[PDB]
Amino acid sequence: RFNSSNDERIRVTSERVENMSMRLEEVNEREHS
Amino acid sequence: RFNSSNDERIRVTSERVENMSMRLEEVNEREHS
Repeated sequence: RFNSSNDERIRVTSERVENMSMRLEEVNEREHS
Repeated sequence: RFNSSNDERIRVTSERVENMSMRLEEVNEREHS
C-alpha cells in the first residue's frame, strides 16, 4: 500500500526523470559525429 | 517542505520532461547515419 500511493509514485517518477535527463544531456553533449 | 510538496514535484517533472523531449527530438531528427 505504501509503494502504490500517489505520493511515492510521484517522487519515484521525479527522481527517475531527473536521472534520465542528466544521462540524456550527457549523451547529447558527448556526440562523436 | 515547499520543495517536497506534490505541486512543485509535478511542475519540475513537467518542465524536465519538456526539455528532455525537445533534446531527444533534436537527437533523433539529426543523425549522421
